[PDB]
Amino acid sequence: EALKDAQEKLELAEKKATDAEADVASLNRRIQLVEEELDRAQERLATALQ
Amino acid sequence: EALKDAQEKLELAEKKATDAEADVASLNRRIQLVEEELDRAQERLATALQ
Amino acid sequence: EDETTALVCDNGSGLVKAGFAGDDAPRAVFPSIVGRPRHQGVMVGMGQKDSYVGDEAQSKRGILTLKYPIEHGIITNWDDMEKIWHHTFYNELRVAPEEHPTLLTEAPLNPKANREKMTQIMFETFNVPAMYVAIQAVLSLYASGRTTGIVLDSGDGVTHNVPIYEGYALPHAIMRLDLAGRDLTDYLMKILTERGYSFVTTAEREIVRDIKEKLCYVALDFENEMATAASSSSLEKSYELPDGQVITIGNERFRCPETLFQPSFIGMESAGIHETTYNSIMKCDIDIRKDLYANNVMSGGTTMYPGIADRMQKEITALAPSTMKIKIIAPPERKYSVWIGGSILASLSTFQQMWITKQEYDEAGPSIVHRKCF
Amino acid sequence: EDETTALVCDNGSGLVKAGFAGDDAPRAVFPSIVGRPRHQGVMVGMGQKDSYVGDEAQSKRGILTLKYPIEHGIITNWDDMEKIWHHTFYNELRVAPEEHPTLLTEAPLNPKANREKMTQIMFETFNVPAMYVAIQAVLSLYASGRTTGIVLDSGDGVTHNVPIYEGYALPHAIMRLDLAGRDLTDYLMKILTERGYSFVTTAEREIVRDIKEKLCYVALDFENEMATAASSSSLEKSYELPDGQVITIGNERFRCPETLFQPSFIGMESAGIHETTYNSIMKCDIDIRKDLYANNVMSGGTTMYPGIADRMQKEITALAPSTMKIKIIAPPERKYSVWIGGSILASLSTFQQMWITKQEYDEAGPSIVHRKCF
Amino acid sequence: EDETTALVCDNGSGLVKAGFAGDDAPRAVFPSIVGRPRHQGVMVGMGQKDSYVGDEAQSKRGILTLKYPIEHGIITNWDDMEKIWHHTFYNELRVAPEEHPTLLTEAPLNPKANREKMTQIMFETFNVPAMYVAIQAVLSLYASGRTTGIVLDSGDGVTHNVPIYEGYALPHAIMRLDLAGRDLTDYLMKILTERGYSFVTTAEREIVRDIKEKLCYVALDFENEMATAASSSSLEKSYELPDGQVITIGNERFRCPETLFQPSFIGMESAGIHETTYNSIMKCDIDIRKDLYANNVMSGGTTMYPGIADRMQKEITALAPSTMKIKIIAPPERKYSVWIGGSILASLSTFQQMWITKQEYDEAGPSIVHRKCF
Repeated sequence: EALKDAQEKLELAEKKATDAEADVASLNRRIQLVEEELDRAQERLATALQ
Repeated sequence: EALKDAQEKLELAEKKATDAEADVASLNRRIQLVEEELDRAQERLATALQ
Repeated sequence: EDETTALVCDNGSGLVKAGFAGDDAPRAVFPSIVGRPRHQGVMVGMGQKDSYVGDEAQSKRGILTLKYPIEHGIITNWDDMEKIWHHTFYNELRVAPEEHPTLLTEAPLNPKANREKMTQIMFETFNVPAMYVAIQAVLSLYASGRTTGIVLDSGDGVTHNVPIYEGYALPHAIMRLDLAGRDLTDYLMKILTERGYSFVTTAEREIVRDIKEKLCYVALDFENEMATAASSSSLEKSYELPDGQVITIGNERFRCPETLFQPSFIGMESAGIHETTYNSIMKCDIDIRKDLYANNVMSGGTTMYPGIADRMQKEITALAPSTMKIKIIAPPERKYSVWIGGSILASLSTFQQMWITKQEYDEAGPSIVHRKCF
Repeated sequence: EDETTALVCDNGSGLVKAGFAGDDAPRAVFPSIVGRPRHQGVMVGMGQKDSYVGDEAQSKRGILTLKYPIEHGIITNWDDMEKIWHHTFYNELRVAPEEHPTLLTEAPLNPKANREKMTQIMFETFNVPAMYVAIQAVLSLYASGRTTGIVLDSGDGVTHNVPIYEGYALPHAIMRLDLAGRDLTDYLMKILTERGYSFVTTAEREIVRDIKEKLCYVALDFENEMATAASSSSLEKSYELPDGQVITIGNERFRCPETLFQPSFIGMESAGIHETTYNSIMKCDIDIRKDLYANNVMSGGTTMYPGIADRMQKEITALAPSTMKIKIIAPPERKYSVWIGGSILASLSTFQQMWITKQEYDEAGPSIVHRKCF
Repeated sequence: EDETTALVCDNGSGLVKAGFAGDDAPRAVFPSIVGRPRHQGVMVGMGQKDSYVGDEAQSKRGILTLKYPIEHGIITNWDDMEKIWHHTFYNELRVAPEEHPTLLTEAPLNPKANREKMTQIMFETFNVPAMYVAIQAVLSLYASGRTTGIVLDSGDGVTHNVPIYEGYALPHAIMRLDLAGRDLTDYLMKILTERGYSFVTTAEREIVRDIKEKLCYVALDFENEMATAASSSSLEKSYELPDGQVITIGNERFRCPETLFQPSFIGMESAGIHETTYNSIMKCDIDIRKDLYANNVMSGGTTMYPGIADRMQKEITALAPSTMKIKIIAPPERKYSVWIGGSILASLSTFQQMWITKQEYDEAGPSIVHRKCF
């Protein structure tokens, strides 16, 4: 019982790690997209300011 | 043994999730800060364009 | 002597828990049962003894019809309750109630007549200097040593839920849910019948109560455990009856506590215990909810089943915002938490002025319970 | 035929009131409930039916679980609401919406989505030439024939307050108070447990609604009536359940409507109906207060209890300047005033150019409700 | 010690700003709120504490009803103000007022009774050697280091406008406009309701105050920003409640500060803040107007919104002669400008003879405020 629960909690903690890592990757893609769009907003801003 | 291993894999998978959560949380702070600067750069750009 | 000690009794249904205030554990814990000789006896030099009270009735079970005098936190029969208290004081504790102030516990949203008649008996049956009637859930909160929490109280009497914040209390947010240990016992003897085991009488109704007190557990997922009941291995357990008959119970075991989370099995619409906790927390102010989610306290005898805390955690976390972390604090020793909360309360120095005095009752009558106390 | 006529439907929580325009009384009145069968039936030749709507649900009550779809003026589920409108048009009224312009009533300070989705269901579910959504309190003012007044409108939905002066409206002085007759129903079942009367499922929850709408009244002064409740007489009344259980209720009976004047009893900081009326009048311009104080209008379902007008007159007269004479006009028939107000409004030929047409919806979409009406 | 230091307190509504004179920033800044336990507490060993004052009330918000004791620059409740000052001196600053002269700020065109009762409390509650009451706008002008300007003072209490030239002051040209931070908060919780978010009580009224303190901004053109609200992208912001509920606010965000420039939204005729500045400047002599146009000073807490300075510049430049250039000087730190102006004033050596002495009060009474000071 401690094992079915520890194992299911493992499948769910591995799933949470998979989802958290999927979120790390999906966010890392989004962070980079907002960084790249920020660089573009800053470049467009430097252009708009010039 | 299957339990201690399920528990160690669970603590490790919880840590894969906690480290992936720390990384996604670091990235969420970066998305919030960088996307806030995207929107501020975009607003500064909108202001520069206006 | 100084402070006089004090006496504390928990009577939810099913068990009297009683002892001295100022101690960590009750001296006497016994079943709240009045068992009467149904069969006419034919010998000479028996008893006679009109009725047996306490674990005496458990020992001599087969002769007796057993009557629980408290149902749903309500005393059905007053003489039977007086007999139970007569048994606590004289048979176990060996005290004169004249020499001790007595704390009684009592359940939320309970008829006024129980509190008022309970005080009427305490003054005009066992002459006593002072007494108090107190709410079960607040006492368990004191026992857990926390100032804040939502106390899920479920005894053999009824299930109750009281949110508290920094002391205080929220009357509108108090919820009472008609489920209990006893209703799980009635469900359980009904779900044994499909296996061929038929327990029809009060005596072996307490045998399925004993089964359920150890064999039963709560599934961390009901459907998953019911699916793995196809390959029966660990889910079956052999149980020995006092007859010497052997009982073998499979999936039937964990779907008895499942009724707390699915009252559609009992046939009541009234929501499962995790949705009742949401119903209480939702009635509370927005600000405090953060710690009520994280400070859920389980108390009582029918929160003892293995895996209840984990199931409540998964369901409340699934329903709630995952923005905040849902800690459930369910101690082992949670069965006696109400009595320990009564021990700590009567040991409190300030509380020694908030007693209902015998004098104040003699002037102002039995109705003063609600006027002074919650 | 000339005008075609029109259909008027009032659907505050608790009761549907519906019928043709320019009929003075409606053509259907029934409870806004959708009742689904909780217990599986084992017979051949039954129904089956997914759900029972209106009074079929009232009749077959004990099998069912009953859901109100409208809670606090908000539609909580939209298949349940669609079925209620499907039922009005095709069972009692026996009309095609294709023949008829449809007027619907709607609540002060309500989420935009209730108007915007309501117009979509009327245009796209039941094909209709034109429609309108109209604020409840203005319709009840139209029913009592007035140009000026402060309207206190309360159903089993929510309590709303709208001041009006020679037509117009003051948007900043419109007050919404989330106390309904329905919260009084929950308060009533909560108070009944003090006398040991435990009611727990939706079916007997509407039995306490049925107790509420003919035994309850407002105390003409609370402390005075509660003091004389020491000597129980006319303050206690027998009541018969469809079970055959007799229920006797006392001080309990008038302290349930008291919750409107004392929201501390239901556990909310939000000021009483007299105080919220004063809050609206204080937000209004200085001159128009003179006539608003002397033109207080009561409408809706939970303004029906005896002693409300009399009490509101004492409490507003006590709080307000006594240099002017507080006058409340609380007519009989006030449960239906919102519907009567719609039946007169849809009978105005100038208002027949103020409808939202099907063509305007097809051209400009759901958002146009807040671009043509209130 | 030399000079004895001095004490300075700004009490416009909403915030006490207090500290020593002779420092660049106040030590203590906290909300001017007296929050009372509305819910009766049920524990033993609580508090009791009749009421909580300051940011203690912010921490324990959900229990409390909060009362601002100052409304529109007017003290509504005097004991509550005395409690707030008792909290400043003993809880934060840890001073005996007997050891320090105390400067109070106060708002223009304010009832005489506030100044006279404020002095009466300062002498006959906290025994003090000397005090002064000073006008808010002149103190902000001193803090900005300029001898000339038109000071637009808007706190949470009321909006005020004082033109000054080379020192001096123009009594006829002083304007007071009943708009504030607090009225924007009441407008804001009203404009959230159309989105479905309903904040009905004092505790979450301070949650929309916190929202408005960061999310809200002023449009550089209102109609243009309301038009681009059709394509919602940057105009929406997610906000986290302390409940864990998420709020998403679009065009509703910037039209809350728009009320300062359009009081037709609140329903008041009283002109927008830029026309009030024109109304003040037009009442001034022809000669000085050139520098008053170019030396507009913003002060107070409700001039903190991003883009206010730009909007005021565009509107005043649009209305005024474009013959002269309209510079607006709105510093960051403008929130604390009144307190800094009080710090500099009590640090001035000459000002140390213009104090209202305790002796001069004891001889000539409380009425001398207006006689000595402006």
